[PDB]
Amino acid sequence: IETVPVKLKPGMDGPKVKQWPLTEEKIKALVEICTEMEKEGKISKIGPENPYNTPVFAIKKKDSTKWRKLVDFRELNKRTQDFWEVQLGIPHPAGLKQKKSVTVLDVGDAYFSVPLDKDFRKYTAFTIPSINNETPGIRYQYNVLPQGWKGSPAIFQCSMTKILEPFRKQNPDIVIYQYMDDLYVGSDLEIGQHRTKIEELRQHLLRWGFTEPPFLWMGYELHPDKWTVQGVYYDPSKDLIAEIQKQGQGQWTYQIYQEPFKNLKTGKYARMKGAHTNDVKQLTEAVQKIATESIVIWGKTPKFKLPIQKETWEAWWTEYWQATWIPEWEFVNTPP
Amino acid sequence: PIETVPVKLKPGMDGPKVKQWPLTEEKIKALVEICTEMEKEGKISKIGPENPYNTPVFAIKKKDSTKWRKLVDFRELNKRTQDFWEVQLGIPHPAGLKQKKSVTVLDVGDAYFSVPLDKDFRKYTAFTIPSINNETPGIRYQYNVLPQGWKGSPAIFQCSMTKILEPFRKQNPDIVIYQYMDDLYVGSDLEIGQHRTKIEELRQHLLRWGFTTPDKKHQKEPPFLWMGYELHPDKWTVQPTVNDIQKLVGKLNWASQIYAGIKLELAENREILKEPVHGVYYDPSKDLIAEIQKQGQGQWTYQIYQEPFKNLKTGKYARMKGAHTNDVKQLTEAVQKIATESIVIWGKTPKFKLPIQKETWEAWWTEYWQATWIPEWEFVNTPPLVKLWY
Ligand SMILES: N#CCCc1ccc2c(S(=O)(=O)n3nc(Nc4ccc(C#N)c(Cl)c4)nc3N)cccc2c1
Repeated sequence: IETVPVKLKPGMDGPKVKQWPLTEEKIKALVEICTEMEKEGKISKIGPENPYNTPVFAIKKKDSTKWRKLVDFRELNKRTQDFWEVQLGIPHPAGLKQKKSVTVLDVGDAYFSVPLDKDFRKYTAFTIPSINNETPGIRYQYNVLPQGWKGSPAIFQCSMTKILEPFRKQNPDIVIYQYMDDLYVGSDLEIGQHRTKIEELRQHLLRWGFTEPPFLWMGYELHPDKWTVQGVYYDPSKDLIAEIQKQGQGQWTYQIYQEPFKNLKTGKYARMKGAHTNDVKQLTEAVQKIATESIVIWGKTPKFKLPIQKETWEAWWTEYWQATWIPEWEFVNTPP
Repeated sequence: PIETVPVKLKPGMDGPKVKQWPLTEEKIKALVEICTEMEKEGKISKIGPENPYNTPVFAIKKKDSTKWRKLVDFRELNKRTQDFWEVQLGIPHPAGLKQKKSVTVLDVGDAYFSVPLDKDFRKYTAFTIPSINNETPGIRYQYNVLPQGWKGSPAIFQCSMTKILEPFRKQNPDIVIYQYMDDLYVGSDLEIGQHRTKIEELRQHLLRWGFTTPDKKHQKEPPFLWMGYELHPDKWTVQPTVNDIQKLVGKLNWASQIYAGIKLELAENREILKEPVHGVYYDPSKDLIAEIQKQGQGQWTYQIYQEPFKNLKTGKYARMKGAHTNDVKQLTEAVQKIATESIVIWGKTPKFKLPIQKETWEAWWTEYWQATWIPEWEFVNTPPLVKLWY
């Protein structure tokens, strides 16, 4: 089909970001993923004429036989066009918080199906590094709608609505929200009925897609009503901040708010598994939970204030990350 | 033979038509001869009056040689060509990574002139050489290959190198290839005969892709002395007012890598330099072990080794200039710094042997307000106690 025209913010050049070093196994997994993608024709190599760069690294979802590639399109997301207020997409439903059950699903392959504009493909280049600075890394660029980029849901809106009409027409109370790859299905019924409906939607999507991934079928459940209820108001224009702090015996306390000294949300978290001995693992799990909670409650993933050293966090945040996207974080080095 | 890389100029910008002025007669004759030889070799081509672009050209007398080299001022064009892919890469670690039994070197000097240039960008390389006394118009030429001194020649050459050598590395993952200056260094673990056949195969491959490597064996000695590091197939060694202090500090810092013991401190430096040392290379099968020593007054010395008495590396860590710094905090900064360095150099973070009690770190985490990364470690009885007291 004909491609969709996209542009940039006028007066803004493409993204160029340094790529941090990675371990051996992560590089092997990234090479395997990228070779498979290039075999499928969704990723193409580029020469040196493209001066734009973007980090890439491998994460591991629960029960993964192979790692999953993840790209840090934060710089591009900041620097790409104002394509999501005129083409806003769909306003976030306000029903997500009151229901008892909400299940996440992955729809990244549908994004990978549809092609991207040609004159933008230069800006989505990434580089897989090499160990010991032995050779320059391997450079790649996307030929279809990429993951973790907010332009993909905005472009896919039409096809997503075309396939989501029957299910929504079945019963108006069960709602569906989209955020990047995440697809949230919200219901206030029993667990068995919710799971059956979720499976029904899963093979609904499979039947629509002519092209059964174990990673696609995996999802987790969240219970908003289990949370404390105790914000007075919320301003969509302003960007919100969430601060993390460490409490003794592996505890963590997080505060979400747009303005200081007025807590929109407060929470505590802890998990005494025994693999918690790594502080970075507990911090990563806490930050993912907080960001998912805000995404269910509000439209966008927030800004974060991390109580950790810059280099330690930078080195040891990748392997414990499990989400499909990356928020924006800032480091704090002054005790309270 | 290789496919050309498309390249354009910065938008809103036009080709160089900068004026040039007449030169000497012998220099112009040398330039004419060089241009004729390039035209015979195909590196240059003739262009008619339809191209108005012009760039300066001048000859530089080669040191102790009759011939003069042609150099073209590309300072004006370097602002016309688009940005290229620049990589901020640090110098590779002093050969700590891996080992190869046999090593050969080859020459790739002519390769810089064997890479074809884009068709759209050729007409911008126009330079004129006026005739003597300028009674008639001079000779105008443009390059069909990569020109020396151009902004984008190194990046294009590097990409071409990588794309040429990707299949050869694919077929032989054991053999390592690097390019230092005009010398291509190849290292292999195989036997002499197998390595020779592989080198001849590589030479034929590079000839097929057009890059030139001489048949004659290079005269480079086994000690390569690259980047101040004397390199040997089995070991490696370091190089044997207001400004004088910085020079001495710099020369002392470099000697601390393999000549362990670098700290009236001139006498100890002279004494430790008199003792020859060596360093073995990393082995992937065996795991890495890093050991820490508390030298005192905010100084630590770390040794990375596979097996005892065979150090892979040695280094020193110094505390950051602040009001107060706790001993365990310096220890943790040191260990995480060594872990990051090992990740960069080898790719796997190493296990540590520290002279600290296990409960000390647990108490530290219970008391610390930040989040720190702690690997599994084995305590080793060493005279330094570093108990941290209270
Ligand atoms: N001039 C000059 C030096 C040429 C050189 C070669 C390789 C390099 C690599 S490397 O990746 O190719 N490499 N190196 C070794 N160690 C090793 C062992 C024995 C010998 C001998 N004789 C040598 Cl020269 C090197 N092991 C791996 N894998 C990386 C980075 C930088 C390099 C510079």
